[PDB]
Amino acid sequence: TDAVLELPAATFDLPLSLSGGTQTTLRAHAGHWLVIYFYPKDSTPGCTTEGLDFNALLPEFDKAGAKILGVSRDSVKSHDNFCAKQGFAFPLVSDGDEALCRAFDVIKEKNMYGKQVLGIERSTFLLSPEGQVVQAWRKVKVAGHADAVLAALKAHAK
Ligand code: NA
Ligand code: NA
Repeated sequence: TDAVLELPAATFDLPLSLSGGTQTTLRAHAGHWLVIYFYPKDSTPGCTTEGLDFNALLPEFDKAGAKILGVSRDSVKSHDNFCAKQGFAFPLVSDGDEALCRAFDVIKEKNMYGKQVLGIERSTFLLSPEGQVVQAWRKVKVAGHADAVLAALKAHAK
């Protein structure tokens, strides 16, 4: 009833490779809020702006007990390099096989170049402490976005 998206049960048990070398799963985040933001490519202008915006708000997300995860299909090494250069203090998921992306339906198609072209669409989601996807943002406008996500989280957490 409060969910805006339904994920396959197996999604919650997928091993998610993180920057820094560990793995997590969505089920492992039970009991707290989780922000999951998908972005198309490490170390590009919009993706860097977005990451830095979430990073600046980390104390506010902490106040609410929430954790953040950024997601792209870049490698663990790429993610480590991106985190170190930018000073990110939250983890990035290396979704190399796009399993997490597909679960959240963020791989979108565009008819371009006389081809059917698939790519990550910038998207963010709020996962409740009980594992429900309760809010979504798709075709994300980076400017103002992290602020909007924080505000929505606060409104939901009540
Ligand atoms: Na970088
Ligand atoms: Na959660």
